[PDB]
Amino acid sequence: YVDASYSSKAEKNFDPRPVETLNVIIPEKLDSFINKFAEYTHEKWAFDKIQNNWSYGENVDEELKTHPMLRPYKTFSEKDKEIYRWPIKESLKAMIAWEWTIEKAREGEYNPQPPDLSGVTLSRELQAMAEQLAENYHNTWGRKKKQELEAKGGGTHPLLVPYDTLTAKEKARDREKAQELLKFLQMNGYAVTRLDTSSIEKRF
Amino acid sequence: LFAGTEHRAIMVDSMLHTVYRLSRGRSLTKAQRDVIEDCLMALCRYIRPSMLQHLLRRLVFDVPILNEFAKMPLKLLTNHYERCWKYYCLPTGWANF
Amino acid sequence: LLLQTNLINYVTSIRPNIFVGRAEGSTQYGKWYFEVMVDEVVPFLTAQATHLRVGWALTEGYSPYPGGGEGWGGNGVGDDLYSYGFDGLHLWTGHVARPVTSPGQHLLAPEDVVSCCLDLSVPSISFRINGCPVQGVFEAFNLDGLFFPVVSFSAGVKVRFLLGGRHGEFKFLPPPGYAPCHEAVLPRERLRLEPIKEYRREGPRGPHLVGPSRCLSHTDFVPCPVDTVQIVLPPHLERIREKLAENIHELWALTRIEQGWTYGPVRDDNKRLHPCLVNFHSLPEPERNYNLQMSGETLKTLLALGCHVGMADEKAEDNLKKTKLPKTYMMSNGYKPAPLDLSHVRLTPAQTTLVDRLAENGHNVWARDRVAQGWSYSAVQDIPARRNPRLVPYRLLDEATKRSNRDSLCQAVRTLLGYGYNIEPPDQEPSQVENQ
Amino acid sequence: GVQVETISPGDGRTFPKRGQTCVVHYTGMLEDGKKFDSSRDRNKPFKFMLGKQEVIRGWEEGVAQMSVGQRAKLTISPDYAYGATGHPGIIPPHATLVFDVELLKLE
Amino acid sequence: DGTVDTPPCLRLAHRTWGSQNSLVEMLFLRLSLPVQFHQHFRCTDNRDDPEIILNTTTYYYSVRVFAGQEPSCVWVGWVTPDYHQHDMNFDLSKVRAVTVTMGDEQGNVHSSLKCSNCYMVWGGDFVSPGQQGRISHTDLVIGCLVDLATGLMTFTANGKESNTFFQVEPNTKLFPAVFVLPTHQNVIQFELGKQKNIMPLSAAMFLSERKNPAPQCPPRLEVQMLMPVSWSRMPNHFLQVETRRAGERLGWAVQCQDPLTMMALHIPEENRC
Ligand SMILES: Nc1ncnc2c1ncn2[C@@H]1O[C@H](COP(=O)(O)OP(=O)(O)OP(=O)(O)O)[C@@H](O)[C@H]1O
Ligand SMILES: COc1ccc2c(c1)CN(Cc1ccc(C(=O)O)cc1)CCS2
Repeated sequence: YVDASYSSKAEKNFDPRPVETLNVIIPEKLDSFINKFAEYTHEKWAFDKIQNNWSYGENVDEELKTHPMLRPYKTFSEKDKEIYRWPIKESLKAMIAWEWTIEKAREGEYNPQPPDLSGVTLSRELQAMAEQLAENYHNTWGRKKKQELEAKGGGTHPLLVPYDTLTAKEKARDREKAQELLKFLQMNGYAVTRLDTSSIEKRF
Repeated sequence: LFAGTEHRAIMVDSMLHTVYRLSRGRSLTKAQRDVIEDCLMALCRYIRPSMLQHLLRRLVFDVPILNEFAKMPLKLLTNHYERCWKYYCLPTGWANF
Repeated sequence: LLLQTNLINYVTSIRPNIFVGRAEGSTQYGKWYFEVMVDEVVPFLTAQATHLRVGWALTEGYSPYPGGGEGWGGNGVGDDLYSYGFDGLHLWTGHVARPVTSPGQHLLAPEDVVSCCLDLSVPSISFRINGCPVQGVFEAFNLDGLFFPVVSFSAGVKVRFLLGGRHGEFKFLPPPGYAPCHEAVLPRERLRLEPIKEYRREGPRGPHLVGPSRCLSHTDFVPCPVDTVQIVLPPHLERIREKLAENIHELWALTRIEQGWTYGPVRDDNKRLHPCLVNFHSLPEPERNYNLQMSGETLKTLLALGCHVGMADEKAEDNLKKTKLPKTYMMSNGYKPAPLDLSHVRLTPAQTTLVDRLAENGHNVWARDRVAQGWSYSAVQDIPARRNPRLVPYRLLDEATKRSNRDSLCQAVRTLLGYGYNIEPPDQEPSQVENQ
Repeated sequence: GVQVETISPGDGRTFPKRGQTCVVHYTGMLEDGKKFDSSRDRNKPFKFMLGKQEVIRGWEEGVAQMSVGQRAKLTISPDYAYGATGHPGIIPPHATLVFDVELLKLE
Repeated sequence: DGTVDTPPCLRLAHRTWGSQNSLVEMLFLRLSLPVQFHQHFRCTDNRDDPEIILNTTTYYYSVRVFAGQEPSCVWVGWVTPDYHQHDMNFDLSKVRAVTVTMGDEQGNVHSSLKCSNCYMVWGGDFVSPGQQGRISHTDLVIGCLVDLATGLMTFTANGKESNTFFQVEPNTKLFPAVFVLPTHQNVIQFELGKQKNIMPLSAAMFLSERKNPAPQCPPRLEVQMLMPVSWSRMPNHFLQVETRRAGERLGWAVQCQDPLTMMALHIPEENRC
């Protein structure tokens, strides 16, 4: 037997410790990507609406079962644009806090014409970091979820488990989110760097 | 009677977690604790191996601690893998399981 | 409403073991021809008219079982959509008889010769009876299988297959471009007449039950060499790649010296003259570069197959013995070619399996290259017609030639081991083809 | 309404005339492909004399066009056979009859 | 059963869909009774007209692909009684086809007939390339029209006439058939209804209902599935065939002399014995 995920945190109820990055200063030398991709993820949500077969609307309503405030950039208020960037801000903080320096090898630069997909493959070393980042998505998600739950002291959320323990079907939420960020870094050429074990050596 | 409860796997899994969580309970007498442990042992003997996956996931987090509460899970895991070894080892798996 | 009963005759089909088909990149020829001559037919041996049809059938689907079937039983050629028959008066397909016009129409009679033409390019099937064309053709049919000649008959018939060559001289000249069916026999099989998907046969002590028969597919004649697009060889492998071509040429020249080849300005097999039969360095470089493309793939296929190879030893390359041809066994030039001496070299059993895979790939690379040039398989070699007996996938090749390619690849591997380069046999990945 | 399509050639010289007994072996099917009569099953050739209206009128012209030893396929329109009345229990009304007839000899 | 607004139907449902051990594979279904084309073809509100409906030779039936079942995995049409293609990767390219072409002494094609055992349309041809939402709110109702007096077959997507059509020879038997790969609990539904001035299938399958425009689903009409393997009886005796190489110039000779006869039981509607 060879485990597909041949890696471990080697750490240690269950208390998911997040990653401390607010204390350390966030480098802003790559702000051309920080702000652009922060609104690009929400720009991809506009493409998700046309796939939902229900378009975007201006008025707030619960009947369209979609985002009610999604507006074309001509009449799109920046109040929501200036608050949707926060998850991306900490996402870039998270991947840079784990001693992973990012270098811009290249030097350049209502519909998101460039399509960001997740069905393509990627190298093992770089994808391992994305899965580690996806783990940080879950523990931070688990941390805030358990803070509300810990007020009772009895019972626990069914997904309050370590990231390696949960199966793939419940992993695709954080898996695709981390991969999608890595895919955006892939076609542009962002180099982030901190093993080579054959299948025979991975057998039990 | 829990042999063919695949259609109600969600409720059965919740039952297994609750009885297991009861076993790891403070303010329980020794006589009461073994009754809970005996119920958990009996349930895992007839429940299909596929429906024990979530319970095993919880045991993975707890058993390696090897504290005083780990005695019952060790016996539970020993009986589970001895009974269902074909389910994990043989490429064709256990018959009709 | 009520079930109907009637007495019917049993009908059996007989085919040669000749299978042709069309596929993208296939090595098979496209146009085929054969004849069937009728010697004796009893028009009414029983209350039902005697069955006799001639035509082509498809391997994947034509399985006439004795007894019942479509319509009123007695299913033969043209009683389904996998066969296309001709009984002298009608063209049979899909269990439907369509009258056809020929000079002097009559049901198949003694001394009649039926000519069947199969042109897979259109595709089209045409017939001729006693030399006159039959004004009716099957066309635009399926090609997902192999086509074989077939005759369906009841009791009271006596026909002869004319397949050309030594297996029945043709009474009429085949139309231009068509090849006799005897040229389509595979190297590993001998031409014979057999039933079709029989589940029973006679035996010494009694009837023998027979299971399903393994059948080839039209894709089995398409060579599938491993991908070599990733052209990245290590620099130590790149330099030794050209030197490998030098050694294999001498080994190829040496084997020709055993066959009697000598030095000569002209390169002919029958004349046994070879310019390379002097020395590897005296061999012209452009002629040496002829197999340099192949020599480059030989090392590349090692990387392609997954083998781990590197310059483990450099001192081994520097010092090594050189085997030379005996002075008694000299060519016209009289010099002694010096291929690398690798008697001390030994190969692990896993490495021997690698040589077999290397030999299979090398044949397939050569095969698909010839197909792109227009070459096709034929039992009889015809250089002007670009027909070659070895224009077949390696698995279908006969063992005599299969061993010959295996020995040549072994020397090439021995040359690499002679240089001391490490060769790691890949961890073989099993697969199940599921042909049927 | 008789169409005579040859299956196997005969002598091509001798033809049946009026008042001459014809010995034939036949197999009759409905034009959809359902057999209803055949002298082969009874293993006895069928004998009839032309001009006496012993058989259906379709056979009168069809056999007259055949030669001795010839095997032919006769397609008879309903008018030249039983027609609207038909043959009760054998041939449906307005049925076209197809016959495979071999003229064995004349006597 | 047929209600006031719906015709009688034969609905297929997947018993174990979604659950473990569920079997998902290509399913080949057909109705138990065929429709037979006429022996000879003719030369060259929303209420049926009584004179038109009693003289028409066009018959109709439709298949409802329920929402959730992918139209791309549904094929609707007809099969001849000699269809035995149990392909797990079926598509319209696997359908057996052959063209028989007749001509005079010098070319001059005067007859080109087309033969097949499966006349179907693909459900994937009746879906617009919308951005997504391919599982539609509306079920796909593919209708099939056959004119027994002309041999012409036409199809309708959602009431819109499709471009595909087929032509068949007289006396052809066609079974209403659907080939589907299940993707939902509700898969398909044979709708044995009728259109305006068009008779239902029950009018063509049964002699006693030729002039009855009311749709019917008699008990004999049922859904049949294609079974890959069946039991068959081995004959007690087999033809003795002698094969030998008569010589270099004579070739290979086939010979069979001893007669063999069996008593065949023929099933009329299935055209097999
Ligand atoms: N580069 C190559 N050229 C020709 N044959 C090759 C080559 N590499 C391998 N082979 C093998 O050689 C056999 C066919 O060789 P071929 O018939 O061309 O030989 P030949 O007639 O002696 O050569 P030539 O055509 O150059 O006179 C096949 O088994 C094929 O796999
Ligand atoms: C595996 O590789 C092979 C296998 C078989 C043959 C050749 C190369 C050689 N090719 C032509 C050739 C002959 C001699 C030379 C030379 O001596 O330089 C180069 C090419 C076809 C003849 S059989």
